[PDB]
Amino acid sequence: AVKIRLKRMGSKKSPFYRIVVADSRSPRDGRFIETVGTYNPLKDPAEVVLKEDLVLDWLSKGAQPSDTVRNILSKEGVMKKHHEAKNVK
Amino acid sequence: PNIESAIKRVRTSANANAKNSSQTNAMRTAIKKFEEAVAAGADNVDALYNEAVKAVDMAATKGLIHKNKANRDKIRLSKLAK
Amino acid sequence: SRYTGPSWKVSRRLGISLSGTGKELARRPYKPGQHGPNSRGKVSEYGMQLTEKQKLRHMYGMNERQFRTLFIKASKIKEGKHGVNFMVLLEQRLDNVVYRLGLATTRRQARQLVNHGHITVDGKRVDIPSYHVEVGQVIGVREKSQNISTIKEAVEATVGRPAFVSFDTEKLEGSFTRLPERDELYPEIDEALVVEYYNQK
Amino acid sequence: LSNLIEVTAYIPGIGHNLQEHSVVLLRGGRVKDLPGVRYHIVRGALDTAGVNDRKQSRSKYGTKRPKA
RNA sequence: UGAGAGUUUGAUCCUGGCUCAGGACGAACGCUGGCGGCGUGCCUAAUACAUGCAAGUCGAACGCUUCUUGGAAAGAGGAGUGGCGGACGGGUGAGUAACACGUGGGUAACCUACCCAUCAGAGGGGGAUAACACUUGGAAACAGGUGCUAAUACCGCAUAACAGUUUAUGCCGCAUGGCAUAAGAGUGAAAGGCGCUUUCGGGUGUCGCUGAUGGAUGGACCCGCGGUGCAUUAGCUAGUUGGUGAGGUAACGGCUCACCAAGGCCACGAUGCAUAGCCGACCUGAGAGGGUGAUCGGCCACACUGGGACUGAGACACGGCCCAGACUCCUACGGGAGGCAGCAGUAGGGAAUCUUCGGCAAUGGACGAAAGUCUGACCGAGCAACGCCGCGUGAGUGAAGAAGGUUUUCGGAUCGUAAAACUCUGUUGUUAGAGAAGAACAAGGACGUUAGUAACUGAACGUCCCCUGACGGUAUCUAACCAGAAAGCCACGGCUAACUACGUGCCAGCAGCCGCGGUAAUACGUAGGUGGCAAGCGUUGUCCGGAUUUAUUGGGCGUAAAGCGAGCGCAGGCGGUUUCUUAAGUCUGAUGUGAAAGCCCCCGGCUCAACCGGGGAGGGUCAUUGG
Repeated sequence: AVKIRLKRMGSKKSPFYRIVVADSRSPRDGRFIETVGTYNPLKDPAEVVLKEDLVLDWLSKGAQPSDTVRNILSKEGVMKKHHEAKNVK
Repeated sequence: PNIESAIKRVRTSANANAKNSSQTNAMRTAIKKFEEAVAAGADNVDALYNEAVKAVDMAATKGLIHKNKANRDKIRLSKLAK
Repeated sequence: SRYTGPSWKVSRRLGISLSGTGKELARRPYKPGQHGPNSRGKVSEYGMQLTEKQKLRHMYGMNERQFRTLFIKASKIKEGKHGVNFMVLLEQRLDNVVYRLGLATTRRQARQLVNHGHITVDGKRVDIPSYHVEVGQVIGVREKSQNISTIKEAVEATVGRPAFVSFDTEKLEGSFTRLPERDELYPEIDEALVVEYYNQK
Repeated sequence: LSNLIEVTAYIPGIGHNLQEHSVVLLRGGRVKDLPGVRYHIVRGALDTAGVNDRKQSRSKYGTKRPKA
């Protein structure tokens, strides 16, 4: 059950998140496999940076996003590309 | 036990143990019943070889021996009769 | 804490003015206390390095932890010397910028003006006096309420305006043109005694 | 001491109030008067009491600040 | 980026020890305290634990039963069978000197639920049981007996070999052997639920079910090298070391058996005893080094003490079972119950360490189609100068020096522009108004596109409406009022910055090292003054530096400490000149790896800074291959 989920990295009331691919048994801030982009809930139009050439490779191997990761992966047009590669060939 | 779900696992696993042991003993006696007839040199010697093979195979689909144990068993028996 | 004492005993103990040449050492140029006029024998070469350090620390009214951190920071430049870069970083703090510009007579007054929230850098207010003013940033006088008694009068009487400070007396904007130099900055005390004082800290 | 080993200890200041079976607190510090003493008791920390004239270094000797 | 000083003498030079000047800390305690920000807080008894909470969920797998609106459909409860989860998350460092850990490799000796892809199936039967109803023994915990009942519960029969194994063929590898193709023999599975079309339609969407193969992810085993004291610890081993076969395991193997032999390890430190979880990292040092393994991340081990298995993809199981032991508790004496090293909390030990708080709004986790239900993980709040950082307790003008204190040679000097006096300020304080970001979403409605269809429902993402904040009326911003509420601790003979009075008289007392005190004490105790730091300041304890005082960097042995009383010599250490060769040391290039967070370099955000984020370098005694 590989996942693609968020990981908290702020101070106390100014949170920040790294987008990371981890085994689902791991702790939220513990071990992971690799990091895939960044996400900032402040900064009114929220800031996303991500590689999007590893997201498409993990997605095709059975990794699965959480609910917020799917929202910010569709705002970037990554889910459409998965759609157009899988069920189109 | 304290948790409600820990109390159910006790009876569930007790029942699983009961039937698991029954079926393992079935398999073991089938095999031994073949061995005691190949050590005598008796007529009706291929039929109980067949039956022992079938016994092992059915035990492997009931989640009682892994799958490699079954390959090992069928190999050993094959080298004894056929 | 900062300091509130008589502020003039301090100059009589360093042997330097500290207040824009306005004379605290006019009468009685000796030290305070009973044993003032009756001086005594020599002073060590520890007393000399301590006296130089205290001269510099009391010039700009800061505390010992902050002085030492600023000194440790100036040591990471490696472009020039280490006492020059120190005394130049010392000048770029928002309190000296208000003193040099001319909106205040003393440095204590300038400190209270920047503390009580009457000045702005680039339009935005800034309240804390240890701020680091960079080169080319017009610091202003809170165009909300720039009609105060003392600021007005202390803009008129310009005792000292330097060769690195720019200013216009109508909008009340000032800025540093570029970084100063030792010839332009107290070539009287030191920067080598102070560097030695921190070698064995 | 709590760990049941015995030592002698100097009691400083001018005038104390220590009697048999009163509980006290020790710190390090060796006196150069006689052998066998390597500790100081600390004034004003348990049954022991601060000295009652001091005006100048009351943080030692355990004296509180007087309105005088 | 390498600073030194005092102290052996009547005086000296050298040798030499002792002491001091710098840092830091999960710190404790004495005197004293105004605020915000970010962090930290049982180091001792792995001591014993009152009270609450920390793991459940599914009615779209199955039969029952109770209500609210005699036949009625929905909504809300109750236990039961069945699935999945409970092996994660959270705690602690007692054991462990060894493949436990770090770094580098190997498995042609291996396993893997949920998740992604591909191929092929999904046929037809049977016998039960809890619940329920009645009934017996029970102090209770709880046990039995009779009768009826369901399924994705259970069991056989069919069909399937793509799996394993053997034979021939071809290619290949580092022994054992590996891959692909052909045959031959015995054998092995499976389950439905919810929808759409419904002329009988017999079709179909979706989620589940069985067999085989890949990926991913997680685990298992073997090997090189590296990190502790003692020789006032030299011998240790009898499944011990190797072979043959048999059993056994996911798997190779003395892993375990029967037989055969007499081997294995050790001065390059075996064995024993003592102490210790290991690492990224952290403190200090010019470096080489030395000392620690607390917050945070990774690996390991344990769960009242000691044995065992069962269920399961995975446990020899942290809020599971069975037995033994100590301890505590309830009993009608026949018997029963329990395990805070989860979060709070308590008694005890100690110099010493916090609230029996709010919420699942955010991030992660379990189950469910989903709304949702659970979550002391976690996000917030409370306590404590325990630490780091930031800002205050006013600002300007102000004299022949007001009164008072201290001193005085009695003229004066110093506290002192310091107060007064005049004009200003409102960071803070108080009162009054306004007032956030953290929120993205699931679900629900309409609308489009693509691949499947006889077709529609649905699948997979796009566009639009709609919907949610514990902190909390918190941060913050605006208006008025007032210098009004907010400074202490240590030192002042030399090291080492800062001196005069009075009291006392080898007393009372002081000291880090020199050393002070017997009538004019700058060394004791007070007052005036002065110096260092400052919401803190000193003291004790622990570690590195100074210490070249264990000297590789970097010391010595005539008289200061120090050449065995002398030879002979096994092992070891080191060795004359030269031609060709090799490539073990040595030098050098390329590739892989040395996690994240830290120290450092550049850049950016919180009014600044602590702090937070993005991109880099660095760190191996490392491996492979080429010179």
